[PDB]
Amino acid sequence: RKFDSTGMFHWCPDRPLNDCLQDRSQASASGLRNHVVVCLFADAASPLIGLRNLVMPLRASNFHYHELKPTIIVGNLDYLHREWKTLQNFPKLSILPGSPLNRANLRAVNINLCDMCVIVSAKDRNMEDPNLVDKEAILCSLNIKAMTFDDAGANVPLITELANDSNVQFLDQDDDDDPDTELYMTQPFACGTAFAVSVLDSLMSTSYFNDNALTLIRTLITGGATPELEQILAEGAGMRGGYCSPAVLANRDRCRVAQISLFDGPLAQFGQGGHYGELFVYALRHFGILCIGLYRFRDTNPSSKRYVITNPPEDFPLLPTDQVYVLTYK
Amino acid sequence: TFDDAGANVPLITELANDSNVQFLDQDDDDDPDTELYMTQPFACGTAFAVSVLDSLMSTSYFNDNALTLIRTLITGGATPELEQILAEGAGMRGGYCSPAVLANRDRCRVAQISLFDGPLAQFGQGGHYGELFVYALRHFGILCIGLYRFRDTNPSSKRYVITNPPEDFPLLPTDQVYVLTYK
Amino acid sequence: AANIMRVISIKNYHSDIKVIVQLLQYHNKAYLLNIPSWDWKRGDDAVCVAELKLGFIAQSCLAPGFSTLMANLFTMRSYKPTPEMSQWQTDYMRGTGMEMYTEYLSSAFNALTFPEAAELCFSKLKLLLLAIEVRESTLAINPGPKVKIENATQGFFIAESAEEVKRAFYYCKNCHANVSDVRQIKKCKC
Repeated sequence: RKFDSTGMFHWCPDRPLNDCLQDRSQASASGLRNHVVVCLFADAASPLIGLRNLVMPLRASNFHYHELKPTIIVGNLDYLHREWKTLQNFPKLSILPGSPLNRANLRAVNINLCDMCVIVSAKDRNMEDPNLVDKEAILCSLNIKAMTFDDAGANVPLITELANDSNVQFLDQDDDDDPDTELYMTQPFACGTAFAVSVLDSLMSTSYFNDNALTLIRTLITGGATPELEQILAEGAGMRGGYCSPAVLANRDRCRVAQISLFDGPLAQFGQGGHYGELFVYALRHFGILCIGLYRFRDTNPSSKRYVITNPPEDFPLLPTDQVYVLTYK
Repeated sequence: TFDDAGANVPLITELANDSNVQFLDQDDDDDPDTELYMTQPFACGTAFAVSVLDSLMSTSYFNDNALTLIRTLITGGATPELEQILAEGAGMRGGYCSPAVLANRDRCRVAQISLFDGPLAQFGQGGHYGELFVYALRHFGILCIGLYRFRDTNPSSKRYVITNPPEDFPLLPTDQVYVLTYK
Repeated sequence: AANIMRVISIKNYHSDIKVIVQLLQYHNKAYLLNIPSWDWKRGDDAVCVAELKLGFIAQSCLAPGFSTLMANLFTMRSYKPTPEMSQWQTDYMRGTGMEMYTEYLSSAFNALTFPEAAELCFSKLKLLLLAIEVRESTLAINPGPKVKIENATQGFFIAESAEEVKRAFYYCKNCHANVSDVRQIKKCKC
């Protein structure tokens, strides 16, 4: 296997876009699954967004090669030729050109059995009515959610950029609207279906009051975008790479975020009516694995919509349906 | 002029603003005070104006199912599942379809019938609209809606639409009948 | 896209509201069917400019002038005849006075074939009957003689006024079929 100089990411020699551009016939013929789908709205002229900032953490060197999640970008081919210079180094990546809205495209990439779908707009926007800044993202989300796959569209997991916070109310129906509720309480936010760029300005405030905290964001988020990687990118040559030394590859054992289900495996007895602290002490002890919070169904009995409990108290009761956020070396 | 007549060419025109109808045709009882639905080029069917569509909103509110009767008559039957087949983005799918599908190739359609010749001609020869109506429905299952008649009764190739004549209304062998048919 | 957004806003705020929306293009209608509380059987509706605008022009190629027959028959016009109008203008206007209405037919129409119902409406009642609601709901225009009009079906009429049409709801084959002047068909005899 081949890596980028610093050893922090998986790497390939470059290649023209036409080497992994695909037609619907080809995309549907390759039986791909457990993938990430990126629905990218752009005109040929729209600003760059650096899909490298998405693909790069999805290709970190901690993962073994077979567990790298394959990725399909769905979007405007002319826009995709401007971005491609930054992406060409990555493995298991391809493009299906055209609109993300035509369901021919969505079915040809097996949206029914991806592990995630991402809705992103690169178009110009806030230069419009502030309520209408993200028509595409909302219309795409409903259009996915309404599909049926025979042999289920509401079960498809997806994440959406919101360009204005108040638009979150549209993403989901069933809900005590209470349009008075601020974003951090709304159901689509508390489930993690929404995300809003408005959060980033609050990071400025925090990084002032608490300086080193922002470094702990970047270590967790990027898989370790180091200063010397930033220097290697600053030399403008693109990502350098090869069969790097064992002294470099020793860094392929960082820590990473994972989810563990309590439904089966060595933790199941804690899922069967245990308390969070019992799980916490046990797991850290036997596996060196550090537990952060729970991701739990709302309709406890289910609807495939859960919510995030950050850091439960010691005695907090568990269910075999729960999933645990954890930091791991596995 | 075509040698071996340009005024005889039938045509339909979009008007983007209603008052422009006066230009389409010269010889008129010009009367610029007259609203579109009375003007000669509109009453002949040479003009059409997109302004009509906003009145359909009003009607579809006051009378809900009426707008479905527009779309069945107009589109030849743009069904909900055809709209779904177009919504799948693949374009129109097709083939040598089954007899169970092809059984729908017998809807009703708009047609015009002339009274000048064929089995109706005696009604054109000084009959009354109700005689034609009852006869035609009876023998052909064909349903008659109105007349399209010349102005210069004697002609100029310019006619006008009579929606639903009364029972006794007199016919001429020059008339044409709007009808709903299976033929 | 902007007009869709709205319908999403309005439907989200109060689910069961009646909405009528003007779309420009045909294919945009697909997006409305994705909204969870959109239902045209329940009674929401979308009118499409490109669908109707060209559709009228198209029917006018199959039957000249038909575009105006349609455009008048589905819009209010004022029948105000005056003596200085031409003969053709008066006949034309009375024709523009025509409107569509719908009504439930009398039990007197039970198990007739559609051509019989139309003959009775036209000759006896002075009403032009186009079409019927039939069960499971669907709309049928000039049905074949193979159908029967079932009880409490709704019919589609062309007439002067809604009051003029009410005769089709009242008419009785026993009690009133003998009557000459139609302006008394509403009665307790049935």
